[PDB]
Amino acid sequence: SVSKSMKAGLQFPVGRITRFLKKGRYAQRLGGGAPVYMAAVLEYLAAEVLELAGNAARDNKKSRIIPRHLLLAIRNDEELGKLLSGVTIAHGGVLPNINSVLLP
Amino acid sequence: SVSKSMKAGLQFPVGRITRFLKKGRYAQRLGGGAPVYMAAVLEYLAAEVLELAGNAARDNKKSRIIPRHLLLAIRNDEELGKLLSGVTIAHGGVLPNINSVLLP
Amino acid sequence: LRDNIQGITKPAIRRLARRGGVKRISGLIYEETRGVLKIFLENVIRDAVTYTEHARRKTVTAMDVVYALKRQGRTLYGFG
Amino acid sequence: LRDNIQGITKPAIRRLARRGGVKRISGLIYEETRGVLKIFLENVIRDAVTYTEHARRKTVTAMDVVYALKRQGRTLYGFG
Amino acid sequence: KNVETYKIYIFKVLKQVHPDIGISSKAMGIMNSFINDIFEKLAQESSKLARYNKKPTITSREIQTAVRLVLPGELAKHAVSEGTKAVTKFTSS
Amino acid sequence: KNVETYKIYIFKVLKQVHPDIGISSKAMGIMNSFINDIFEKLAQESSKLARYNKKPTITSREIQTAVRLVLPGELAKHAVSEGTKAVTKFTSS
Amino acid sequence: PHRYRPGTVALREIRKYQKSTELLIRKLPFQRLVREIAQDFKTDLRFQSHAVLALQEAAEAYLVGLFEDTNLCAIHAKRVTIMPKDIQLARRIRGE
Amino acid sequence: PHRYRPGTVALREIRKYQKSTELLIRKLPFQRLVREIAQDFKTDLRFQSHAVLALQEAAEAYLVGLFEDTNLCAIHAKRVTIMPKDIQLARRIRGE
DNA sequence: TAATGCTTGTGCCTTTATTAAAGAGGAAAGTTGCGGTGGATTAAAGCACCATCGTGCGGAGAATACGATAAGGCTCTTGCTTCATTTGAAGTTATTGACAGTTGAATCGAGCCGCTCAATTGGTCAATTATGGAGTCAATAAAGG
DNA sequence: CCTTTATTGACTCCATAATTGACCAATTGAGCGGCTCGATTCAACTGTCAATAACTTCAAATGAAGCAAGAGCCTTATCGTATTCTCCGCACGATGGTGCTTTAATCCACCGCAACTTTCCTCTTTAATAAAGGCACAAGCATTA
Repeated sequence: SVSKSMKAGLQFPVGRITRFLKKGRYAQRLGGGAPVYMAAVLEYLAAEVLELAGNAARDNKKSRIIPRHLLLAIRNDEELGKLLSGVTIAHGGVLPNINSVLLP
Repeated sequence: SVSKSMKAGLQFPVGRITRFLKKGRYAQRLGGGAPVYMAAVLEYLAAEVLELAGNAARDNKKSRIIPRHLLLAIRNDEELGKLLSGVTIAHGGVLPNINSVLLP
Repeated sequence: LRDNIQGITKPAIRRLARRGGVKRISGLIYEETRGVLKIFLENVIRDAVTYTEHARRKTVTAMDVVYALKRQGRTLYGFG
Repeated sequence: LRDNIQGITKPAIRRLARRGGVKRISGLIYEETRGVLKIFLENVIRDAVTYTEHARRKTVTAMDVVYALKRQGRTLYGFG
Repeated sequence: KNVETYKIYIFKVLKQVHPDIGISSKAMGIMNSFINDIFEKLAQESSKLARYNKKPTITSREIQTAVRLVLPGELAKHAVSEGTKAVTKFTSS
Repeated sequence: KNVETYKIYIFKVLKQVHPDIGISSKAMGIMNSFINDIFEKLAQESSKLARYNKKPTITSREIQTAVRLVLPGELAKHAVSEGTKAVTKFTSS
Repeated sequence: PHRYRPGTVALREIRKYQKSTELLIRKLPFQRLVREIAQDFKTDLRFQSHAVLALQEAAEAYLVGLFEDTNLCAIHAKRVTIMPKDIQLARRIRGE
Repeated sequence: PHRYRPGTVALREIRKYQKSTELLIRKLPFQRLVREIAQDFKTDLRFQSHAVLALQEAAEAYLVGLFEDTNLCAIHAKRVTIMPKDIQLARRIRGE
């Protein structure tokens, strides 16, 4: 028995995502490669966000990712900020910015 | 054979709305009164919008409702304007408003 | 419960403005900011309570608040 | 096709501003208004074309434009 | 292919409200699109409500809660009153 | 009752990207919520695409079009490239 | 000769164009613009005429709403002349 | 005596509170406010603690974003002091 | 510039608690086989979108005279900031009790599924009436005196 | 206020096209029966939320005093506006051509269903080290001279 994630070369649960897609009743039938495609996309997005968050944590001289680092990674990236513009991160704070007029 | 719409005292197609609800696969099963509630709500909303639009048409000395009258009815009502705030009416124009600063 | 809107003190509003990048604050802001805040809560809590009323429950859960926020384009992570 | 953005003439932008309640218009508005407009179209047409590409069609229908607009919170009645 | 619209029923409703006022074809299409959009909104909200509570069926209660969530204020109150009236009339018959 | 979360797989992904960096519980919950939200967005867009084209099944093409609609720009390009690679790897085996 | 003061014919045009429901952009230049923009996403695209009409109406509605917001921003700064900075502020607050 | 000129400690507070991630509103007064507001929708309601925490974080995020928009509006009118009209304009452009 | 208060950044001890590691089980994923329903292929009608041509006329482009609006400078006066003192209310800890959410079972109600069919609704064609095009007049308002 | 002039709305006559009415079929809603599931009620367990009390000490309230920022006023110069002439390409009408969209038949292929296995992922328990708390401390900055 070779798991579908190992067959597709992924770390994400292709089988669990298949179960979630079937349970959600998004369509009458589900294609063979739709869960594989979804798992690949989710894995890529998680990898991107975690790469940016780990870089932010390293820049702060910390070895652990906290919600602040996730928010910094999200807000400092153009495309992730576009994707998650209307999203509030708990315990994330805000991006440090002060208008030029307010400076002395 | 007594039609379900007549049984519920409605003008809207309870049966067609039942078929639309079943075709959309919004849930595995559909209750008996859910299409009736659907038809009643849709009928009430249509009646409200048509009342306001007909009043607008009468105020303009017209005997026919055009998209302009629909837009006037929608934008002159608080509840309908809130419900359809992010909606564009084709051939509807805008509500006539000029800021008091611009007047002489 | 009454007058609890005054529990949102002037220093709290000033701190929220500082986190928002505000340098100087007018005197009448603290009143306006209160009313605005109240409106926001009334838009969310209502929806939340609606969910609580549908599940035949008497206790408002974090799921109800999260769904009520998502209904208004204010998705909130960390409480899911 | 080139330079077609210049086909959105200054009188057309002026009429659109008049419908918006604008009494006086700066000289450089007509340029900015063009660029803004372009961005808007690029956000819609793209999405529309995407739908046209999924249905394996080569002709963009009014349904594609309506769906692309609804995807962005710009629901449009009258073409459904 | 026969295209299915509400243009019949809406007209009926109009003749109940304004007997002497007609409606144009463009306004007819706009009203049909409005009815379709509201139907889709309420149905999707009912589906979300059923999914959140692990319920397989959509009842009139799901529709009522969806109406409360979607329609604002007095609109929601009057719509709930109309739907309850219709369901009571349908059941009593 | 056992609760389904991605907290396992996300951690694996982290150990593939930053082997020496851990993640907190709050950050893990935020990441899990992010994955769930993106999953729901993509699945709903795929359902809408299938319904618009009168197609009863969701294939990898529907998922690809949903990814193009939902993710912006280079994010969508790279996600499509990874999904196509994964589907090819899955089919070839 | 009879000369109207500045801002009078402007107010008359505001009243005239807020009452009409017609399209304000010429159809053929807008059609050419839409085809130009779409040619960068997929070559050899055909456009159904109602698709271009829907695009034009959506774009005109967007621009009219943006100009209402721009006028509000201009009046905020104690002005009557809308400026590019007003459009920029309106689009920034709108989330664009 | 040593006194800072006005706007210096304000800038320091801006830098300090933009770096922290803590909640800025006191928890108990906000809990009382939420209970007060909910008592008008359904009497005898119980609140799970995490529900009130989620409400507080959402409200604080909303107010911080609103204050950013208000600061932009204040800068637009050649000012540094935010005024109620700035909040009103920001909420108007935002669609509220 | 420069001396000096001053707040914030930096280095180290402590602990702790928040995350890393491990186990039993049980819930869920992989496998196998069948068969039917859905996707892919091909051909054809017809229709619908692109390109052409003509024209003629209303709208766009450019120049002109100009007034009035935006921008800069000045002044002032009041409204908001910074700081110090007093207090009073939020925060934390430990405890109680009772309400309400969750899980488990029976069961009676209710909605899915098949098939018939007939009653309602949509495509197609004729038509009249509300509305537009155009001309003319009466009321309204703006601009100079 | 007055008087002249430009603009717009009402009023009517004629065209016109656009909505209303009527008919044939088509297709789908209503009915009826059988059956399995689900949601309603009941009950117990159990999680946790509201309330209590106490103490503390840190943040909120209030006032003084100071200063600098917003607002009003004045001046200017330049730049958007109203008007006119001219020009030019948009739009409407008619027509050809073709390609591409929809429909229907056909075949194959692939995915749902059902049951068995087996394995991996999730509560529960234990550990350990990254980081906050606290103390000491250096330094970049602001402030007045």
